[PDB]
Amino acid sequence: MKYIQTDQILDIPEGVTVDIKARVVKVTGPRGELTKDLKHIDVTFNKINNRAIKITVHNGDRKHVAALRTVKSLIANLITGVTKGYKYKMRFVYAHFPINVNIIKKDGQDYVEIRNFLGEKRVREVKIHEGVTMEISSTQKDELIVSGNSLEAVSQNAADIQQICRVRNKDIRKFLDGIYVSERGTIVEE
Amino acid sequence: SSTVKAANWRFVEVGRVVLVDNKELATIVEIIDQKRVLIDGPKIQRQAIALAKIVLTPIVLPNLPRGSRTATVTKKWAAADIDAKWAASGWAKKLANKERRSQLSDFERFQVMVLKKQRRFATKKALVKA
Amino acid sequence: SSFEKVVVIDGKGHLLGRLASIVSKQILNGQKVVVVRCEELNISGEFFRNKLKYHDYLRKATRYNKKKGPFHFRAPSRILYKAIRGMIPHKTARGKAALERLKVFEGVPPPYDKKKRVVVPQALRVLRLKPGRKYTTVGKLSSAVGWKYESVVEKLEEKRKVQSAEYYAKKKALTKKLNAAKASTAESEAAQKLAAFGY
Amino acid sequence: SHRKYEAPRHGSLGFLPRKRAAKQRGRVKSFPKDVKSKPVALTAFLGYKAGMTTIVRDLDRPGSKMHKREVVEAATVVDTPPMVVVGVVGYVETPRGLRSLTTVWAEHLSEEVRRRFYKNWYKSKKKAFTKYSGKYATDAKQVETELARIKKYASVVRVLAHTQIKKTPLSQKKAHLAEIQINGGSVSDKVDWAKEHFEKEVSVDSVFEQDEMIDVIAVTKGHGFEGVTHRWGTKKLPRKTHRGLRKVACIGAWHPANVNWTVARAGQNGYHHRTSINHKVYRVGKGTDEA
Amino acid sequence: SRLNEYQVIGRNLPTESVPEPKLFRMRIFAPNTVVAKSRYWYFLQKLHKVKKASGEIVSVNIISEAKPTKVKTFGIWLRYESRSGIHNMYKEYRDVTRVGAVETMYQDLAARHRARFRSIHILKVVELEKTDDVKRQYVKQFLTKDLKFPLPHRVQKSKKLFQATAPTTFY
Amino acid sequence: AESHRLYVKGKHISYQRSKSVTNPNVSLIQIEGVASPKDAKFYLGKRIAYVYRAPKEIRGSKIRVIWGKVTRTHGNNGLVRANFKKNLPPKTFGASVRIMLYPSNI
RNA sequence: CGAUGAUUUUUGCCCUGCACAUUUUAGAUGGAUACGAAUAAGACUUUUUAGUCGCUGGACCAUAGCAGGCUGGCAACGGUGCGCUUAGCGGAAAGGCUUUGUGCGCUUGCCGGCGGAUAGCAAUGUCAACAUGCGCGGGGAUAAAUCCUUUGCAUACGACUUAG
RNA sequence: CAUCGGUUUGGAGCGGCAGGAUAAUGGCGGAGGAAUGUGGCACGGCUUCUGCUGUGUGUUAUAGCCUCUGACGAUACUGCCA
Ligand SMILES: [Mg+2]
Ligand SMILES: [Mg+2]
Ligand SMILES: [Mg+2]
Ligand SMILES: [Mg+2]
Ligand SMILES: [Mg+2]
Ligand SMILES: [Mg+2]
Ligand SMILES: [Mg+2]
Ligand SMILES: [Mg+2]
Ligand SMILES: [Mg+2]
Repeated sequence: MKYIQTDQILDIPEGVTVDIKARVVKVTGPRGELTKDLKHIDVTFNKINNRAIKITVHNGDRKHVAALRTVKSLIANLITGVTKGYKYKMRFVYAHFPINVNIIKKDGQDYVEIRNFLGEKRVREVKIHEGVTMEISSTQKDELIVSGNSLEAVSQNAADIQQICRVRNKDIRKFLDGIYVSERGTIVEE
Repeated sequence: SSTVKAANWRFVEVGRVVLVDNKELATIVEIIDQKRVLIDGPKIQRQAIALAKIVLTPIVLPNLPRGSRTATVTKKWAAADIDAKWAASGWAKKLANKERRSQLSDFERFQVMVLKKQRRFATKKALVKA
Repeated sequence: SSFEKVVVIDGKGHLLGRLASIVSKQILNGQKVVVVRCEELNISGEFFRNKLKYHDYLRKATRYNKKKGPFHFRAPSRILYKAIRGMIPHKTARGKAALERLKVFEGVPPPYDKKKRVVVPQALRVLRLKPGRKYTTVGKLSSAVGWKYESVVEKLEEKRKVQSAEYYAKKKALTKKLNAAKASTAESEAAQKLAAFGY
Repeated sequence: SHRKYEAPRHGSLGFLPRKRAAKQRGRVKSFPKDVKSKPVALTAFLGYKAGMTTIVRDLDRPGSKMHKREVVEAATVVDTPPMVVVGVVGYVETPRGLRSLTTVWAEHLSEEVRRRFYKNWYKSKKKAFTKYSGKYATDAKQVETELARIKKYASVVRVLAHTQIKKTPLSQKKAHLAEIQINGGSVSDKVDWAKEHFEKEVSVDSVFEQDEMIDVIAVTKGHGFEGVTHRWGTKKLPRKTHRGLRKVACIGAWHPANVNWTVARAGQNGYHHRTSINHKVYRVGKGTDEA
Repeated sequence: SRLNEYQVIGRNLPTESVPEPKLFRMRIFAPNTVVAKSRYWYFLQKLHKVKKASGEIVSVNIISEAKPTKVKTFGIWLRYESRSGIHNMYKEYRDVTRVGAVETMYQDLAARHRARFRSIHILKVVELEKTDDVKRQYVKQFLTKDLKFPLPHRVQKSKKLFQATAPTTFY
Repeated sequence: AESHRLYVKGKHISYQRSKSVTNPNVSLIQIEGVASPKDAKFYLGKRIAYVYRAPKEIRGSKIRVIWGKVTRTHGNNGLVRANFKKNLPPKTFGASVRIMLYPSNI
């Protein structure tokens, strides 16, 4: 239909300074800085004031309009990543074989080392992404805490850990073992 | 602060001065579609034209109501003095200089070359000591 | 529209077939053409689609003897060359001469690194494709199908751009000094007359 | 129609054409990839195949039925006197592949390597490398200039070394000269190493250690023209077949109306270039050792 | 096509029984008067026991636009044939002439429904006086107050094959 | 004084032809700087010279000329049709011709 | 396609400064006039708020003088050609891009004096870069391969590995 | 090269005449009306009210528009020019 104009309004909290130049967003907050390139989308930005930014698509068709609120949401996730952080909690689910999860360091790199998953002799290693912190929860038994400023990196590490512990050649309705994301929140509770 | 770099586009709006045929000025009085507008001007015929056939200029005729008739457009054009504003820009000046160059004769081109030689002599003399 | 001795085209951002057709008509009409930076050429369509097309091309080989079949060249310049040669009557002597009028390169090797590169607006990707469409860079398509010298070209292209930037900074400085000298000789008798002539 | 029964193809299509090697000296197609952090060292050596022998060895392979038990194994002896370094070549990375930039030679080359450059040595004035030997006149700045060019532009440095074939029992007097790539260290380190080793001998114990796995580049044994039965291992035809049986019965279907490149045909067998990998070094012997 | 709006008036041929038959008028959008009179007889034989042989064309006149430089919104009622059946539809167009909206309609049903000129009946063309008469959002979006929009990514046409400067798309 | 040219540069592009049949009696000429039939109509009737070199000297000169004239425009992009006294040989496709400024009508 | 060794004691070969004459041309006829990157973006000034530039190269450089002759003056101490000469950078196919001093010219930056006719009213009206040969001049260097015999790491014959 | 005759392709060609709704428009005048409501007025969010702006009201005010119409004056288009 070629909608003449579609708009979205970013909301910038008090301590945050968004910074956009040629579709390269640099969001700065108390918790650090996050950057994102949006050069694959045709959008324009207008600073209404220090607390609002207009995101506009001119003469966009259905899909190009659809790509507008996703731009808004990505920048909003950047904003809330540098002011509240992100925290994904993973629970260790096993029927018989305890899952032995350690945070090891080999070759100067951090790894999450899963052992004894379903009794297997194989040792699973998941590389920890830059800017992402892993921790074995003390307050909860069999819990892994994935935290960081970037929601994408945090959720992708959580997904890596969950996906590497898939059950093969069994009825997965019966063999429910694995490591699953149980809580998706923020570092700073609200 | 936020420091957001904004686009400096020219907008299709009532009051935009446009070039038609790279010669004559006109103003947008009402928008028909994404592709078509209604243009009017003192020295042009009021017509429906496609935005591809015209070029938006950086000049806006302020406070022109939508759908204004020829008399209103002419009166407001004379008041805002759009012709003088256009003629003072580098765009119109380059167009005028192109026309003036296109009207030179062979003798005038010879004179241009001679004067260019003199000016180049002076320019090199100034340049070598500075 | 002028007849040039050599037209050196900077191939960056050009659509493969449109540039190929324009260059074909240029070299058929007796014009010498050099295309540099063939690794920066573009094909419309996503990378996977063009890679599938190149794999369809690779399927084709002479059954009874693979050495007789089509010779699938992997370099970006040779991909452009195949596109151009398909648009030339290359099996005549005239087509052979026209093809002798053409040169294609990856990067910008000497002596063209210190010459003028032009663009062809009728074949430029940024001016031709609808702003949302997906495209391929021929340099990435070439590496995915066997071209071995991608990283060599980019190392040599960064060295060339560092040298070309020193050129421009020097050239810009002398342009600034000459402009200051032309400002001094303004409002002179020769300058005032030249302003009335349009110069 | 399809084959009545399935069978694998006879022979490998990855070793075509089954033609004679262009040279008798096997050439290193690929050298080990260079790691800068390692010390400067050679990556290859030239030797002469002496013969085969037998050893006895205690096997150390836990879980094997021969573990801690003696095995009798075939072994090959390669006569390897030290090679002499006589030159150095610089290679430049280009969008068309490696390109040799400059070759710098040593001042003095022995007669056995200067015979390499002659087809009729006995009828010659033996003028090879005499003007080049004059290039070293009292300052040798031409040589230093070429070496500096190699240091400035080369990314791959290879040394030129020849065998001392006079120390072998062979009656051939031509040495074998080959390029051996230098790995380890910077390009400047490689060039300095090559220069300081000009006219020096390099031994095998500086290239290969015991228990190493090494590759062997050689041209195999020539057998001349051979029929399909032994060239490709095809099945012999029945005893009662007219005009002979050491053939391939069907060399093709009607279409394609050509003989395909994948059909076994009679031709030259052996004398091929081969690269054979993973040969364990049981012994790096010393010529001075009487045991 | 390139069309004109015609007033075509015709009647049955007078008989001694009926010496003044009724005059029927139609508004026809045709490229010329030969097709205008052809389309007239096409629709009368869809509506009345008349033929070109038993009838008479009385008048053919061009109907010019009343305000050809006033921007309007038109509603067009259509009856078109698809590959499978016959459908009624209603669409809206923005233009300054009544004829130019019908020309856009013919391009539009060619593009969106593969409906050829022969497959289309124009039931009615109405200028929508009130902004509340506008039902379709693709023309209602141009009736908002203080409408502005840029034209991003301008492509400039060059007279020459080769250009010595980098291309740009500002505007 | 570095330039002495009094003709416009041209190129012999083609014969008059359909897809498969060519007509050597008509040549297609591209005049340099001409991009429209309006521009090309300045050159109608002008004389064209194809200047070439030959092995044998004639009166001490190895330079021979085939003369022609512009007859009409061709297409929409400023090519013209030319008529030479002897047909231009097909080997000259892409060779440069000289578009003379006479017969002058300025 | 590259690197490298040696290149005929023959009046043969190489390099080089000319001079002349020739063969050829897929086609000279002022100049292939060098950032990079983005394109829902670039670049100036203040201030990051805002204003300005583009909207094509119909540009830029060069362009006057018997295809450009012979002479004089003024103003400047510049521009340009050639020859030596200084230093630096360039290996992707660098073979080019700068640069120092010096000498000889020209200079249309400005103003002078003399010459061109008859090619007849047009006739490409002949003006270029590449190559080769030939005369001189100046330097420079002073081989191999094949056949043949031999070998057997090779082999139908050629070819191959050796030795002489 | 000139002029002529035959054929033919053109020009950013120029002028005169006719027709139509004796074009429709537009401009000028009169009458009526409305909103995507100008000024004003009344409430507001950010503005030292710095095209400030939003929502209501109503009908030209400190912008205008639509419809009908009265007397003129053109142009487009299509034809004709021996
Ligand atoms: Mg399963
Ligand atoms: Mg099971
Ligand atoms: Mg391969
Ligand atoms: Mg046998
Ligand atoms: Mg039998
Ligand atoms: Mg068989
Ligand atoms: Mg006539
Ligand atoms: Mg009226
Ligand atoms: Mg007419």
